[PDB]
Amino acid sequence: AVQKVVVHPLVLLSVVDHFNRIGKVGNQKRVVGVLLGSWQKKVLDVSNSFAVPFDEDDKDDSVWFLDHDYLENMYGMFKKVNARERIVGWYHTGPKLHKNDIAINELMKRYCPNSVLVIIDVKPKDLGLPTEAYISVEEVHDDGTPTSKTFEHVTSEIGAEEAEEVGVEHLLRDIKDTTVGTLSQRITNQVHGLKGLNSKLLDIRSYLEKVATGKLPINHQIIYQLQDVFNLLPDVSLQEFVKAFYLKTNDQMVVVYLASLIRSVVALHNLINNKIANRDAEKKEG
Amino acid sequence: EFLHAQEEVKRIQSIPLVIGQFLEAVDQNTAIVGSTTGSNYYVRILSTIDRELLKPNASVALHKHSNALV
Amino acid sequence: GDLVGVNKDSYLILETLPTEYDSRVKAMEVDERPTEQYSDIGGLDKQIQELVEAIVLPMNHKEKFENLGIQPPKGVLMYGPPGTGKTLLARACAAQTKATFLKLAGPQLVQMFIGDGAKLVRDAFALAKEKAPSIIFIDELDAIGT
Amino acid sequence: APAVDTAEQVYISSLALLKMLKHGRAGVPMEVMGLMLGEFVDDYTVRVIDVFAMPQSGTGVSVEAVDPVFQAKMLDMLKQTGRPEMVVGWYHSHPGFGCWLSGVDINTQQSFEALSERAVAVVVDPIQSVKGKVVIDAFRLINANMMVLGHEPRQTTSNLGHLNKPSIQALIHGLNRHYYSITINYRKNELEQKMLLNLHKKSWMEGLTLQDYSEHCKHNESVVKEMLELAKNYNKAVEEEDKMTPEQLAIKNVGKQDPKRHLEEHVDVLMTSNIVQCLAAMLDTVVFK
Amino acid sequence: IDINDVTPNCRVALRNDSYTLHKILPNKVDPLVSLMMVEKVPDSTYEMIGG
Ligand SMILES: Nc1ncnc2c1ncn2[C@@H]1O[C@H](COP(=O)(O)OP(=O)(O)OP(=O)(O)O)[C@@H](O)[C@H]1O
Ligand SMILES: [Mg+2]
Ligand SMILES: [Zn+2]
Repeated sequence: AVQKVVVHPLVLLSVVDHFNRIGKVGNQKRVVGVLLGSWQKKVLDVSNSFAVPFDEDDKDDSVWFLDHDYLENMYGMFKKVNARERIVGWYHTGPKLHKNDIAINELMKRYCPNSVLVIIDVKPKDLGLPTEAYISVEEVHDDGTPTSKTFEHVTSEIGAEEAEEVGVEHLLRDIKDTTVGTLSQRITNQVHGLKGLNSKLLDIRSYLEKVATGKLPINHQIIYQLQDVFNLLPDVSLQEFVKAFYLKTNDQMVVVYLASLIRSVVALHNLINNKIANRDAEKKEG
Repeated sequence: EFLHAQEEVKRIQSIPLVIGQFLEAVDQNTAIVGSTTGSNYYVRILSTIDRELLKPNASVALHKHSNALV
Repeated sequence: GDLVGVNKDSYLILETLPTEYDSRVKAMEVDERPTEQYSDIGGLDKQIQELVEAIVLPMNHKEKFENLGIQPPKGVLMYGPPGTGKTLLARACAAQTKATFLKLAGPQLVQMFIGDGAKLVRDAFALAKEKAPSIIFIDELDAIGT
Repeated sequence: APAVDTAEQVYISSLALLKMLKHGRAGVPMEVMGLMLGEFVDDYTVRVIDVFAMPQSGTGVSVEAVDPVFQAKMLDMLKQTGRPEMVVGWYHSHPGFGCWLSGVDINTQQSFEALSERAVAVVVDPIQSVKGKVVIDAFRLINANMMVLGHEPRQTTSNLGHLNKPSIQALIHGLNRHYYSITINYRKNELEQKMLLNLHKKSWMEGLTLQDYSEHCKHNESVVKEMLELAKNYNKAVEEEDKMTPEQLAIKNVGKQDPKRHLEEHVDVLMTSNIVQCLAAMLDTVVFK
Repeated sequence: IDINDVTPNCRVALRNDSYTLHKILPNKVDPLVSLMMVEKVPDSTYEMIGG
């Protein structure tokens, strides 16, 4: 198991390039490539990637071609350029997995047994996290259900090593937000959080509707986990907490009040100092 | 810009940083610190730094490449 | 202790560099012991016989030395007022006892080139191990004996 | 007589800069090099889209380092994926040395220029370009036979002094005397900035987490204590109000001290931390049951 | 800089790369022979010295 697949900025900026390379002329769906990177305790580091000629057909959803020699030869070159990278998985920008993913993943299992596919939604630019990392597991589904290939999910997180970090920071250099936050940006951080929590809760509702209307299979698992989240709610109405909330809300207001007063006396002092300044210069003009 | 400006200045005190001794002072925002490397360098003084902690033996830190009192 | 060849930038060991005991070290193997035959060193007899007990004899008839248990002292310091001829009987045990006699006078083992005399030392014993029964003679040990 | 107008730009794609910086820091103690893939869109613009590292070799950064077998094959394989670009130049790092070309580098540049009169050569110091600044100057050999005419042979234009001024740490290693710099401009476009913005982007969960109250109360108590001592000076600093040329008093006591700078500066921190924390507290009380 | 100000034993500062003189700088007094200069006048006044 891979606890995390940290996708470095360079990969998602080559995939974007890879999507543009083709889609610009050969209008096509997902662009497939290989993902190189160094291993860690359990967190797979994605540090680079390259494209692999990939052609598919909407018919039979298994007439594809992921070149072997191009994949083999490319990596033959890259291990020369840098030797800390081993093939570790593949990437496709088609937002929704295909029926061809399992079979192709079996191929990339021929180059790295613990192969993780990272879906980069190059086209969308939205709430965030444009990478979704998947593994391959074949289990008996403990709870008495057919076996199958399936793609298990692995937590994805986007990070940066020092070198790319310097390039990225300059690369934006026109839309970066101040790190301090300030009251303006902190609040926007919350209207943003509220929008997400609603958005995540709405994806949950649609699925629950789907299972409710039958259109989807009752997982029987992860379904009650959502029931776990439904019991972990706070129940604020409790009196003993209601008292304890006013105390801390009151504990803070007396600091914003002291903060407010200091900013006021300073304000008046600054007007009195200024009223003297222009007045004194007023008389001194004569 | 001001917040970026302060952040950019705050970036100057990033690590790594060579260590040198505050030999003397020439004037406001400048110094005659002498690096641990073995050579004494006429460097600049970061404003945020306090001119009251620059005692004339102070083991101050100098920017690694630009070699300025930071 | 191995002296390897490494990349000037990366500092990765590239290739082990052969020692060959340099050339100086083998030069200190002078084979022209001037023949200070004990007929040539006089008056220092009990001194002469004593070193033949701790050298020559220990090196030559070692089989009996092994059975007796009497470990033969590997070293013998030659102290005494200058002009006594310490470098002389040393040759006497050097010449009239055969051996290789790698004389490594201490004064020579002062080289401003960092890590040279020390290399000359470890090698000297290293050059010493290669050859057959010999004597590593260091005169004027004060030069490094300080 | 053709001339590289100073307006001429070497466009560096958002991909190339990260990849060129990555290669440089990859072998930072030594010097790395690779060919840059781009198009000579016209005289006044040399566009570089992708770069591919030419494997580090003992020669260093020289013509010999350019392995013809590696380059011919790599180009051939990048043509299938949809990048039929032409070799537009070469880049090599300079572990901290600066953005200049040495004698040996010049000989390389003259070789590349042999195949096309506009093969731009760049640098990329992975040790200096350690913060928001990226030290990457582009360079094209100024053929020595043009000493009769004007060096940097530019013409009608006005962006010569813009975006840079001749850097001193380079003017000494031969500039406007054998190598001239070409303005470097990055072709970042949307759909690429957005994907890079995710580098430090937080998430939905962030902004609703309430901090922790144990260290929040300690922090609130800590800052209020520190601001208190700063009020004591504010009283002494004001209640002094010494009038011996007060305008000079306000300028002989400037050390980033009591009056205001260590004053409400803390008020903003103290009041911003509480307001955000409180608003998060009340939002959670509404959203979560 | 007027060369007339560059007397022998000055402590001019030279630029980082081209080694050009660009300031005269304060004169060098050994780090130990400079702590010997009273910067803080003591607080013993004549009126405390009797007899
Ligand atoms: N027993 C001896 N018989 C004959 N000559 C001797 C005797 N002892 C010393 N000499 C002579 O004394 C001179 C000094 O030589 P040598 O270096 O051996 O003296 P030394 O006492 O060892 O000197 P130092 O102790 O200062 O190194 C030589 O001419 C040597 O032959
Ligand atoms: Mg002697
Ligand atoms: Zn170079």
